[PDB]
Amino acid sequence: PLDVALKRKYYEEVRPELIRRFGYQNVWEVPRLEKVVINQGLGEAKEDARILEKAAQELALITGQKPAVTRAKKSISNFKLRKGMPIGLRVTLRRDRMWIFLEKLLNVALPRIRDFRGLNPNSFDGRGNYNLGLREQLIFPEITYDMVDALRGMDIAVVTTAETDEEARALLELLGFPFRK
Amino acid sequence: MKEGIHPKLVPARIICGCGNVIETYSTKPEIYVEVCSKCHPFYTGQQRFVDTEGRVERFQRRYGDSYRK
Amino acid sequence: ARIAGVEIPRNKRVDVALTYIYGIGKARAKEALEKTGINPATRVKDLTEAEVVRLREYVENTWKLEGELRAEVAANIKRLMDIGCYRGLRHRRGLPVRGQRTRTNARTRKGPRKTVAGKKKAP
Amino acid sequence: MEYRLKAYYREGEKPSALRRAGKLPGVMYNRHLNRKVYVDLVEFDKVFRQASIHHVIVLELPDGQSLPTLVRQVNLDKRRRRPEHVDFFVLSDEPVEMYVPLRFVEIHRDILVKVSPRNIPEFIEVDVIGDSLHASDLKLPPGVELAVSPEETI
Amino acid sequence: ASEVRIKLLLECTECKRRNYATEKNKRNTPNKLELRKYCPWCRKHTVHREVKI
Amino acid sequence: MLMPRRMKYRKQQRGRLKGATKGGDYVAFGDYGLVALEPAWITAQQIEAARVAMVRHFRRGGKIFIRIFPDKPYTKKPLEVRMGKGKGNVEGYVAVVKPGRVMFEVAGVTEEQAMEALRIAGHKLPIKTKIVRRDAYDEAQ
Amino acid sequence: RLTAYERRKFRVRNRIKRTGRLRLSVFRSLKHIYAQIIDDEKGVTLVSASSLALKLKGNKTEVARQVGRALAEKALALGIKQVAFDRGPYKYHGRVKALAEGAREGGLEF
RNA sequence: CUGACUGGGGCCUGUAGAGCACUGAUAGGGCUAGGGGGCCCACCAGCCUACCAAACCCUGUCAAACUCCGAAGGGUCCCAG
RNA sequence: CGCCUCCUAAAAGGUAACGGAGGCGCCCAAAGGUCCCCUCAGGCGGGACGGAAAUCCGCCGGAGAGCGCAAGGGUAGAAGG
RNA sequence: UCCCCCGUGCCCAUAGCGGCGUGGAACCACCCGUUCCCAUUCCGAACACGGAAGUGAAACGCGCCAGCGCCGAUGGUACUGGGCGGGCGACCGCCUGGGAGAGUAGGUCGGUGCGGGGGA
Ligand SMILES: [Mg+2]
Ligand SMILES: [Mg+2]
Ligand SMILES: [Mg+2]
Ligand SMILES: [Mg+2]
Ligand SMILES: [Mg+2]
Ligand SMILES: [Mg+2]
Ligand SMILES: [Mg+2]
Ligand SMILES: [Mg+2]
Ligand SMILES: [Mg+2]
Ligand SMILES: [Mg+2]
Ligand SMILES: [Mg+2]
Ligand SMILES: [Mg+2]
Ligand SMILES: [Mg+2]
Ligand SMILES: [Mg+2]
Ligand SMILES: [Mg+2]
Ligand SMILES: [Mg+2]
Ligand SMILES: [Mg+2]
Ligand SMILES: [Mg+2]
Ligand SMILES: [Mg+2]
Ligand SMILES: [Mg+2]
Ligand SMILES: [Mg+2]
Ligand SMILES: [Mg+2]
Ligand SMILES: [Mg+2]
Ligand SMILES: [Mg+2]
Ligand SMILES: [Mg+2]
Ligand SMILES: [Mg+2]
Ligand SMILES: [Mg+2]
Ligand SMILES: [Mg+2]
Ligand SMILES: [Mg+2]
Ligand SMILES: [Mg+2]
Ligand SMILES: [Mg+2]
Ligand SMILES: [Mg+2]
Ligand SMILES: [Mg+2]
Ligand SMILES: [Mg+2]
Ligand SMILES: [Mg+2]
Ligand SMILES: [Mg+2]
Ligand SMILES: [Mg+2]
Ligand SMILES: [Mg+2]
Ligand SMILES: [Mg+2]
Ligand SMILES: [Mg+2]
Ligand SMILES: [Mg+2]
Ligand SMILES: [Mg+2]
Ligand SMILES: [Mg+2]
Ligand SMILES: [Mg+2]
Ligand SMILES: [Mg+2]
Ligand SMILES: [Mg+2]
Ligand SMILES: [Mg+2]
Ligand SMILES: [Mg+2]
Ligand SMILES: [Mg+2]
Ligand SMILES: [Mg+2]
Ligand SMILES: [Mg+2]
Ligand SMILES: [Mg+2]
Ligand SMILES: [Mg+2]
Ligand SMILES: [Mg+2]
Ligand SMILES: [Mg+2]
Ligand SMILES: [Mg+2]
Ligand SMILES: [Mg+2]
Ligand SMILES: [Mg+2]
Ligand SMILES: [Mg+2]
Ligand SMILES: [Mg+2]
Ligand SMILES: [Mg+2]
Ligand SMILES: [Mg+2]
Ligand SMILES: [Mg+2]
Ligand SMILES: [Mg+2]
Ligand SMILES: [Mg+2]
Ligand SMILES: [Mg+2]
Ligand SMILES: [Mg+2]
Ligand SMILES: [Mg+2]
Ligand SMILES: [Mg+2]
Ligand SMILES: [Mg+2]
Ligand SMILES: [Mg+2]
Ligand SMILES: [Mg+2]
Ligand SMILES: [Mg+2]
Ligand SMILES: [Mg+2]
Ligand SMILES: [Mg+2]
Ligand SMILES: [Mg+2]
Ligand SMILES: [Mg+2]
Ligand SMILES: [Mg+2]
Ligand SMILES: [Zn+2]
Ligand SMILES: [Zn+2]
Repeated sequence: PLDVALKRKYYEEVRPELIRRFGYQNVWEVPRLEKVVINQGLGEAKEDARILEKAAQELALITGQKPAVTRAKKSISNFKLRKGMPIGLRVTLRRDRMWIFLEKLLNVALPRIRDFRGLNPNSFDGRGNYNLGLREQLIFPEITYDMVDALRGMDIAVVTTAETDEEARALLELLGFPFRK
Repeated sequence: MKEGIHPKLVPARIICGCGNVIETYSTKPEIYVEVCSKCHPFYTGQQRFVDTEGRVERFQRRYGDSYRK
Repeated sequence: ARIAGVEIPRNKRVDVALTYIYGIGKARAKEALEKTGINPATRVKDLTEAEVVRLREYVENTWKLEGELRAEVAANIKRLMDIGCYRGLRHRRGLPVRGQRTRTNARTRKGPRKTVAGKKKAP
Repeated sequence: MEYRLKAYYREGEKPSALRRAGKLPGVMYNRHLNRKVYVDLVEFDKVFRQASIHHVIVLELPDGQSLPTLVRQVNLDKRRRRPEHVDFFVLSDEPVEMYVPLRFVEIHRDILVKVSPRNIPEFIEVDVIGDSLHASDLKLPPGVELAVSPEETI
Repeated sequence: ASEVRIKLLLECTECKRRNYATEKNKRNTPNKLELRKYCPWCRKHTVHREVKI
Repeated sequence: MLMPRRMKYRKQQRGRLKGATKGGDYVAFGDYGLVALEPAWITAQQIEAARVAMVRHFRRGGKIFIRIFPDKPYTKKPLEVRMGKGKGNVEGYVAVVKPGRVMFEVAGVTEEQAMEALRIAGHKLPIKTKIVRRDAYDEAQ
Repeated sequence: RLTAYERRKFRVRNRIKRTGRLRLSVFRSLKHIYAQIIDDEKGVTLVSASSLALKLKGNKTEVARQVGRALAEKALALGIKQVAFDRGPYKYHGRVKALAEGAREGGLEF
């Protein structure tokens, strides 16, 4: 594997601090990142522009990973939704590509967020995972105003080996997640 | 990883307005950014910008105790 | 999002382009360019990134803008309501706040005419 | 407590015969023993109407034993409203679950409790539209365990 | 069967005998059916084409 | 008066009245009860007549428990028709009541008041009844 | 609650057992590979072979092919000829596939 | 000599009775999302509810087209009279 | 007025009435064969637009989902995807 | 023969859920990698391959605990084949043989076959 600044920071700075804060007896007991899952809820592409490969390609640019499609589990009259319609894009980031994406996210993406004043301390899984939602995709460094047809937001799942909210918070905090409270 | 469908991640350098430089990996070799972690007001100390005000009001008004005694 | 949080329009002059930011009228445009030493007549497309960051750095630090200004405006109105003065009461019902007549007009605050039946006449 | 009641043994004597001659068929048992018994109905009726399932009844067996029991089960005859069968639960040192009456100083006349037989109480005091209490908050005189769920409404 | 769901014959492309009867939905499947089928005359599998019944 | 809010089936076959009641044979709630001595289909209007009798005796005091519910559809053909041509229309609801069943219970009223009330109630029913008091036998079930 | 692992194991084995052949079952650990030929009617194992028992080390696939040959050698000797290959939870690939190849190479019929 | 009927033995079953785990019905009480109503209030939320509201719990019940259960019998084969 | 499902039907099969309830007169070239892989509904918690319900994450969840259409039987150790 | 681990069956919850505890020499898992075979409607998560620094944290195995789940008598009763009576009926009773369900006592934190590896 390769050297990424955030990854190294996890092993030499974050891991020792966590043992200090919580006192694990086993080197595996200590929290890890499992995977990061990104989802473009979409469905604006249910009928109109029935294929938005644009969102896939631009999502592919940010992660380095081509997203797979998600199709409607059931038909829903009110949402003008027929079962099996392509209504989302999901990409699962693991290992290096997870670190690289989290690294730019913390370093440049979140700061680019409009009127950004920290993340939500309350958005923790209860089971030691975290989720955050973005409304603009131009927030990422490799996406610009020139290349975009329309604003698309996303949902981000950060999944940790931590059992509890308290442990996962310390991890994400120590890694560089900026929280409002 | 699957051949043909993914975009290559290469060594890349992201540059901020504050002169900050970030060594990372991207689809683009060089990228220039308006803001970053190193200089963002919320991140840097508490760089309270233009607003020290809190808020002020109302009876910072003073000016003064001139009405007589 | 070039500056401040917004992308000011290329192919127009800087002094005009800056105005497209919430919180910069033409007056603050002239003064910012003077204070940072950039030509007011140069198209946004034609600015050195040196000019860009210099102009950018100034503008964001000198004045509170966009969201922050909107928030500060919002807090002010909110304050008037909560105390709550006559001024605050007017904001509650969305009527004029500065002493205008409401028997007619006031459409900007009140909105579109909700026409209603009048009083019938005899036969 | 406490009450005493004569009891006798049976084998192949028909239940219908016993009942026709004024006797209540029964069984007494615990972890160690199980015996087919019968008691005199009119006598049993005198005791049970005060003893119920709350208080100890001592069976004076014909063989001289005086065994400490709780009434665990009384099978009624639905048509006539008369007892058909009695289950005498033989007490020993081990803790037993039982029902203990409640005196209000009402959805529950009594409460289910896991108490040692040596320590069996006779009272539990409860201090007093539509306000009520939930067994959890109860008196609990030493050697006594709530054998319900504290959620339960009294 | 119905108007949309028609009956049809399968004709061996080589020796031209009809060997099979079956059905299709000519709205769903407007193309003439082509299926490999054992032809009893040719004593081998052959492409069979849909033919009007 | 009482009837099922909704039903899976509109009409039920008549069936039988063999045996003592399945359950409901012991005092569950109140202090005094009325127990059936004979099997019958007790009607909704009969149940309501007995209840309101009890209610009037109490001058709205006390508490009344009704431990039977009329969920059996009662069907009858229109007058002066002939046999056949399908089952008659549902015209009411009944509760199957067998000997030993505690139909009603009362509480929060004096013994003299319960006895008389339960007696008046019995007179509204098409069967012989008995008045009972809560016993250790009841509380033991 | 069953895992996809168990379902897969149950599914291919159930299909295998119906044929009624002797069952050449194969277990594959991170280090080793094991094979035992089984009479499911008697619930008895007739012949076994494994990398651990033969004390082989090296290329896991090459080891697999060898334990396969080993199994067959003992197999034909006991009169055993036909068998049904039980890949269980494993794809028919690689180590498992090499072992099967070895058993066939050895003279087993399947 | 195979028969009706009978002894022994194996297998098949879902009724009588019962039960409430499923589908529904259902009495009283507790705990409770959507409120009804409520004095408030709408600047933005709160609190009671001697009432109508899922699920859950406790007490208590009902069912041809309900069954976690489940007889006596019945059927069929074998051996025997 | 023929055919299918349930009950009536009295625990084998069969069993009637102008008895109680429904459905069929189609459909599918994949909704067929085989190989390989996969596991539901629902509940709580988390998440931009986003709602009771779209898609995403976690925990629980043996089958209450699904299997073109009535009902019954069957069924995830698949007949479902 | 006895103890442990690895496969694989059988009985089909007395085997389950939860709460504890315990195990890495061996075995197994996670693990280290993703060159190679193979793989992802994206992802070396899974499937697969090459490995052996580390940890038994997860998983799995093995113990404990009866809160739940599961099992569950004896006694009595319902019902009933067969034989008899009673009631205007709805329905009730006796004889003989059979005999539940619910509930009570209580029981269970599995049992065992074959093969392999290790140990006494
Ligand atoms: Mg450590
Ligand atoms: Mg939270
Ligand atoms: Mg976690
Ligand atoms: Mg950008
Ligand atoms: Mg890479
Ligand atoms: Mg402006
Ligand atoms: Mg005015
Ligand atoms: Mg005496
Ligand atoms: Mg009595
Ligand atoms: Mg008496
Ligand atoms: Mg008890
Ligand atoms: Mg044909
Ligand atoms: Mg067709
Ligand atoms: Mg053919
Ligand atoms: Mg011919
Ligand atoms: Mg044709
Ligand atoms: Mg009739
Ligand atoms: Mg009548
Ligand atoms: Mg009728
Ligand atoms: Mg008729
Ligand atoms: Mg009628
Ligand atoms: Mg009754
Ligand atoms: Mg009367
Ligand atoms: Mg009396
Ligand atoms: Mg070798
Ligand atoms: Mg191998
Ligand atoms: Mg196998
Ligand atoms: Mg003969
Ligand atoms: Mg014969
Ligand atoms: Mg016989
Ligand atoms: Mg016979
Ligand atoms: Mg019945
Ligand atoms: Mg029920
Ligand atoms: Mg019933
Ligand atoms: Mg009935
Ligand atoms: Mg039934
Ligand atoms: Mg049972
Ligand atoms: Mg029969
Ligand atoms: Mg027979
Ligand atoms: Mg027989
Ligand atoms: Mg003979
Ligand atoms: Mg039948
Ligand atoms: Mg026949
Ligand atoms: Mg089909
Ligand atoms: Mg296929
Ligand atoms: Mg939610
Ligand atoms: Mg949108
Ligand atoms: Mg289903
Ligand atoms: Mg339909
Ligand atoms: Mg094992
Ligand atoms: Mg065996
Ligand atoms: Mg433990
Ligand atoms: Mg340990
Ligand atoms: Mg463990
Ligand atoms: Mg080790
Ligand atoms: Mg070690
Ligand atoms: Mg490669
Ligand atoms: Mg462990
Ligand atoms: Mg227990
Ligand atoms: Mg517990
Ligand atoms: Mg039992
Ligand atoms: Mg018995
Ligand atoms: Mg009899
Ligand atoms: Mg008889
Ligand atoms: Mg008898
Ligand atoms: Mg008998
Ligand atoms: Mg018996
Ligand atoms: Mg029993
Ligand atoms: Mg009962
Ligand atoms: Mg008993
Ligand atoms: Mg034990
Ligand atoms: Mg257990
Ligand atoms: Mg075992
Ligand atoms: Mg053990
Ligand atoms: Mg075993
Ligand atoms: Mg052994
Ligand atoms: Mg050995
Ligand atoms: Mg040895
Ligand atoms: Zn910066
Ligand atoms: Zn031909």
